[PDB]
Amino acid sequence: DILPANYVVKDRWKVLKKIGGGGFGEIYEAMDLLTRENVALKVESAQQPKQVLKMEVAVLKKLQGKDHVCRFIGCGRNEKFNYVVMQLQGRNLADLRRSQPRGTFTLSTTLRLGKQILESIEAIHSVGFLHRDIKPSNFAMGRLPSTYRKCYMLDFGLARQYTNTTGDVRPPRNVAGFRGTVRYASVNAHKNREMGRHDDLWSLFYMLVEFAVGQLPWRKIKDKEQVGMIKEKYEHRMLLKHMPSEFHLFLDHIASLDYFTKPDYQLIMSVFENSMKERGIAENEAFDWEKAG
Repeated sequence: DILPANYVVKDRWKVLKKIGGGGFGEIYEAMDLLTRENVALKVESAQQPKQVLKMEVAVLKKLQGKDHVCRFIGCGRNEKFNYVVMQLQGRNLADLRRSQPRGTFTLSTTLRLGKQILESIEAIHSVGFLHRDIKPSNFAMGRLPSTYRKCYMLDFGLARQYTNTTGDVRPPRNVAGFRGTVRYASVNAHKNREMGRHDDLWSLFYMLVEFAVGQLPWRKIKDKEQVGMIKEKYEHRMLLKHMPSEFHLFLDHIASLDYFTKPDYQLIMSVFENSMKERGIAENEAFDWEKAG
C-alpha cells in the first residue's frame, strides 16, 4: 500500500482504509479534517512509469459544473506520490445488479439509469475526452439526501483526448491497443482500432441489455480474442428479443458510426424517453434497490 492507515495528506486528509486495489494507483477512503466529511483519495507513486493521475485530474477539473461528476476537492504532487481528492460516492451499478433477485433490473430502473449514463457520456465527450472504460462498476449512486437518486461516472484512468485545443478531431492511430474491460468493449476496440465516441455508446448498449436481460451471451468467457469473435458474428438483433423495439434505432445508429462522426445523442436519448412514455415509466419512480415501494 502506497499510504498506510491513519496517514495524513497535506495535513487535511486522514486515511481511513483502502477501497480500490493496485494497478496504476490506489483509491482510499479518508476523512477531511476541515469539512469533517469522508472523501475519496486516489494516489499514484511519484516513481511510476505510466503516470495517469495528471490526466484524470485534467478531465475531472474540465467536468466541474456538470451533473453525474464527483466534486473536485484537491490535488497535489511530491517526491513520494501524486494524489487527487474528490467527493465520495456510494453503491456501484455492478454490486446493485448482483444484489437483485434474478440479477436483473426492471425496465423502469434500466431506462432511467440509461438516460443518466448517456448524459454523463455526452458530458465527457463535450469536453473532448472519451471514457473508453464504460462499465457498471464505473458508475455509482449518490450517498446523500441530495444525491441518493443520482448516478455518477467514475474513473478517468483510461480516458483519451479525442479533440485538440481548437476542437478539431485528432487523427486516429492505425493500431490502438485496447486495455479496458472485455465484456462491454465494442467490436472496434476488440479489433485494436482507435476508439471513438460511438465505442462509449456501444458499452452503454451492452450494459443496458445486461441490466434488462441479466446476461450477455459472452459472459464468463475470459479470452479477449474469443469474446471479440463471438461479438462480430452475434446477431445483435437477437440481443433485442426482450428489449423495447426502439433499441433497433439505437443499434442502427451506432452501427453506422465511425471514429470521425459525431453521434446523434438526441436520437439515443429519444429511444429511452419514448421507451418510457410508451410504457408509463415516470422519473419520480423508486429505483429497484430502494425498499418501501
